[PDB]
Amino acid sequence: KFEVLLGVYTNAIQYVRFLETALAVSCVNTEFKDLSRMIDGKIQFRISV
Amino acid sequence: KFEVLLGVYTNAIQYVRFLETALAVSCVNTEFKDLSRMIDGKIQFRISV
Repeated sequence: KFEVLLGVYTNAIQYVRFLETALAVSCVNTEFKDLSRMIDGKIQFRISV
Repeated sequence: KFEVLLGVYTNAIQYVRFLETALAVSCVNTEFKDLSRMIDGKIQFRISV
């Protein structure tokens, strides 16, 4: 008996981008090429009550 | 190395007027009234059923 194979198939490793999904409504994005030189990001509010 | 200031924000105070809200439906206003010109003005109502 000759053992005939019928094809070597593979899983399609799909690209999944974070901006591609709709989870990126729950944040806004910003490309930062040197994030690791930041040690401490500080934001500030002022509430005139 | 740096600490980053990611901006700073404040609120805008709502300039609500008594005429801007609908409570002025309940009360008729005046052009003016400079007080202490009357202590008791004694506006008197002469109705007749």
